[PDB]
Amino acid sequence: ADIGSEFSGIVQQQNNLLRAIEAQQHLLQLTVWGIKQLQARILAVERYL
Amino acid sequence: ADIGSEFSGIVQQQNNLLRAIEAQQHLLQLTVWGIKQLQARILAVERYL
Amino acid sequence: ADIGSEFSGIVQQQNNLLRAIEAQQHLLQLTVWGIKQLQARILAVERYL
Amino acid sequence: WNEMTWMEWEREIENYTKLIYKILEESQEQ
Amino acid sequence: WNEMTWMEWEREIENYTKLIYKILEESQEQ
Amino acid sequence: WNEMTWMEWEREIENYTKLIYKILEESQEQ
Repeated sequence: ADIGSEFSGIVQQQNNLLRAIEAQQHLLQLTVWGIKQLQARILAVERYL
Repeated sequence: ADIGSEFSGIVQQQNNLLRAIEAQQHLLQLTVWGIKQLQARILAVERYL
Repeated sequence: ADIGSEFSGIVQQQNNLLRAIEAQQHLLQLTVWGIKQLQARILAVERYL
Repeated sequence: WNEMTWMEWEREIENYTKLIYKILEESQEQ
Repeated sequence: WNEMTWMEWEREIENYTKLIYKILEESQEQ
Repeated sequence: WNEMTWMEWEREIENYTKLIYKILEESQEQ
């Protein structure tokens, strides 16, 4: 009824929030990869010099 | 009543969580910019050498 | 009862989502540190050259 | 070719950002 | 001057981090 | 030794990522 509708709106929104957190975690992981790549390259430079 | 108060506490908290996710996305975007900037600069170095 | 159980499931899930956001913020902070470190090092290189 | 792979990286970033914007768009209508 | 802009970048980081801490503070009292 | 500290950094990343995976695992069963 309307109480069921209220619960279902809330749970649907919880799933949305969870999905956003999950996609953001993939983004965070992509930034960590990119940082490690750059750190490795800066070292190779630093050692050449 | 108290059921309404319970729902309103929960929805208010959902809005907070959403707002945190939104600000964190801006932070993620700032880190992606910073990584791209550094990648471009490391390349210019790498090509000089 | 079952309404209480429904509320408790939802609040428990809100706490989970909050905890994920909190850990992700620490990750974001670690990436910002790493970017600043790399930016400082790339500058030292850039100035040597 | 890290170039082809940094291009991969960028496309992955772009895809996840597009998905997050989509989810955020659906979350405002709730 | 990327210096002025990396300074912008830092201030943006600082502002969004301050906002996130504020939101997290409000989310503990719920 | 930034080496020892980048190693610290990595371990911190690994620990927070492990915690986030754990929390996400608990959040699917809800």
